Amino acid sequence: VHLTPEEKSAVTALWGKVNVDEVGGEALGRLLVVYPWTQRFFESFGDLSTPDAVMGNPKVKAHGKKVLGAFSDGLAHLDNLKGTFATLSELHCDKLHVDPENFRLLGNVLVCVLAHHFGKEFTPPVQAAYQKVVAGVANALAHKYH
Amino acid sequence: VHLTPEEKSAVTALWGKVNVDEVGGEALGRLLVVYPWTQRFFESFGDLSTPDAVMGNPKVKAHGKKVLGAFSDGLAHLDNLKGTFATLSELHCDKLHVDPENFRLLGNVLVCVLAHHFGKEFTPPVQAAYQKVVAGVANALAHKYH
Amino acid sequence: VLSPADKTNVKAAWGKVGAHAGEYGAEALERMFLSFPTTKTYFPHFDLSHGSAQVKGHGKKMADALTNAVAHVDDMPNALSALSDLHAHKLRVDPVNFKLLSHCLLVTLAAHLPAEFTPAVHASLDKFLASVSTVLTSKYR
Amino acid sequence: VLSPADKTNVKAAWGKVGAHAGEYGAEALERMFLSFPTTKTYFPHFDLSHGSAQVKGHGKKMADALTNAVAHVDDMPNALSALSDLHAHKLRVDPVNFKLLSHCLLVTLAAHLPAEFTPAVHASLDKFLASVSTVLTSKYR
Ligand code: HEM
Ligand code: HEM
Ligand code: HEM
Ligand code: HEM
Repeated sequence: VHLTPEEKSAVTALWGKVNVDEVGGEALGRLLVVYPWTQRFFESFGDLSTPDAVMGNPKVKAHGKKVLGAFSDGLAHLDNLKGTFATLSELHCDKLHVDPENFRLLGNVLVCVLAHHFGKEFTPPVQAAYQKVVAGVANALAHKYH
Repeated sequence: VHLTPEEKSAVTALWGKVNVDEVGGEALGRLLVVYPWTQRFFESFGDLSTPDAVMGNPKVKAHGKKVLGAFSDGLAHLDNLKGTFATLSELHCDKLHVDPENFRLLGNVLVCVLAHHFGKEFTPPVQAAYQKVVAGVANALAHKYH
Repeated sequence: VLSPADKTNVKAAWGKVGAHAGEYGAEALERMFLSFPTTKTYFPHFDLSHGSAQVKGHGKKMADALTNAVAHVDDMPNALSALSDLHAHKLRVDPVNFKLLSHCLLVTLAAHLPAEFTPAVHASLDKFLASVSTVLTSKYR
Repeated sequence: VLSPADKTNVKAAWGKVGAHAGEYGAEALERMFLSFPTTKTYFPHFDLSHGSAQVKGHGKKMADALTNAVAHVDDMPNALSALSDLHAHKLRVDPVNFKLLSHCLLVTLAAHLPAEFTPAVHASLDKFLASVSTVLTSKYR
């Protein structure tokens, strides 16, 4: 991936400040509310009928934590994003049949969550480094289609 | 890429029947008419003001021939599509700044041209093998972004 | 916005599809199912194999919805309103899938209407299908 | 279609942006230019560096177009009609680029309006921007 030292610096420092127990679920919840079709994949999660009901859902919060887990794994391995996500690719592509466009959506949603939590600290160049990251991850996660 | 022997068979046999002097320009012309914003990249080509004017443009026809040239090069190398297109990736991504979505559009347009020229012979499984090909090429051509 | 030329081309091409409309709809779906297998998950209970009565049955229903959109091209939102509710609310169909089916519908016409599928008609058909797709995804709540 | 809840949330958030609307527009553009460098080619004659007067000037003009869309949310096609002609006919802007700028506009609000950027308001803002983008790409001829 095309990450420069300065880009690597922006990402890692911000990521150190990330509340990894909540930001993951904050992002999944937002995906479910903003792009409601994605709820099709989470019919077993229980009450998804309102925004408040989605964000306050412990299964969403628990599952987003796992999602964020995978991003953090991505951040230690921008040399081999393809291999790190290969198992997750198999699962989402061959087992779940999630259209890969949704991978870019959740990445963009994450970025919105980061901006929201960090404000002025999520500068345009800081956003730039993070768009390369989520793009990178979305593309690796979609390898089983390519 | 995920091409089976039967898929390889559908593609190659049809491709042998392709009029490589015209199908390339037929596809580029259609792209220019169907997705008019792409004309932004061909302002030097002359009269692009009507559909007839676009299809009958010798520069479009000449340039599409080159485009089709690259696909045929792709068809001999589905093992290494990434490396075959690397130079074309640099050009379209770093020099031209064409959004990669347009690569999928032209691929889809090609498929429409193939259906049009071959009819009943471009069967749903024949289309299937070709969608994997154009997807493969669009993704390789977009490597310099990923 | 669909141009007067667009309405004319779409009308002309649908007129030329004639009584094959249903069979064409079935073939578009199969093309979609084969070319983009992710789309298959909305139809787990259909038999998606070649010659499926259910696919055929669905091909006609989908084709009839499109002719109804054509026949009311100036008020598609009203005409496709119930269908919009179905696709967005109940089925939760991914907006991407409308692009995949639209492409396959274009491929199908191309494969059956050699004379009608001119660059202009292709452009008009494409905008029609984008318009229909916009209406069918208008009700995401 | 934008829901009555959507109109209310968008109005509320734009009200809270207040007189920063212009500065916010400038920041969205820069975010776009940095995050998605392909978009830069529509502005070869702009200086796109940080603090560019032209970017700022453009940030206000773009922000004013959005507030005009908000103020006429029930007839955006009419309000954005001239802008639609400009973006599609003259500039030939790629429909993808509207998604990239929309995302960056969401990021900008998120970064400045901690209280206002709730999941609901985020959803409503997103549909607003998709609606505006649909109107601005309605005139591809
Ligand atoms: C960057 C994007 C994504 C990442 C990093 C990601 C990551 C993950 C992870 C780590 C798991 C847990 C797997 C396990 O327990 O071993 C998972 C499961 C799951 N994901 Fe995602 N995911 C992404 C996108 C999506 C999207 C967009 C959807 C649907 C709209 C989705 C649907 C699901 C479902 C339904 C499961 C549970 C399936 C099961 O338990 O078998 N994923 N994902
Ligand atoms: C699968 C998709 C595509 C393929 C295989 C392809 C292939 C090619 C080839 C073989 C050339 C000639 C390069 C040379 O002379 O060495 C070329 C040039 C060019 N392409 Fe494409 N292309 C694709 C998509 C696109 C799209 C979608 C656009 C714009 C909407 C575009 C814009 C251009 C332009 C403006 C040139 C001329 C640039 C120059 O001469 O420096 N290409 N492409
Ligand atoms: C031009 C685009 C489309 C049109 C005109 C259309 C039209 C229709 C019509 C007329 C029905 C029948 C309603 C009924 O029988 O009550 C239907 C049902 C359905 N549609 Fe589509 N549709 C379109 C796109 C899509 C796409 C892209 C998908 C998924 C990839 C999809 C998935 C479904 C499903 C799963 C059903 C219910 C079938 C069943 O459960 O028996 N539709 N649609
Ligand atoms: C919500 C989306 C958008 C809105 C509300 C908007 C609004 C505007 C406005 C108000 C103008 C000024 C018109 C004038 O001064 O006469 C303008 C011009 C322009 N726009 Fe946008 N626009 C949007 C999206 C885009 C996108 C996505 C791009 C390209 C990536 C773009 C490229 C341009 C360019 C190149 C100009 C002319 C600037 C110049 O030559 O000085 N616009 N737009």
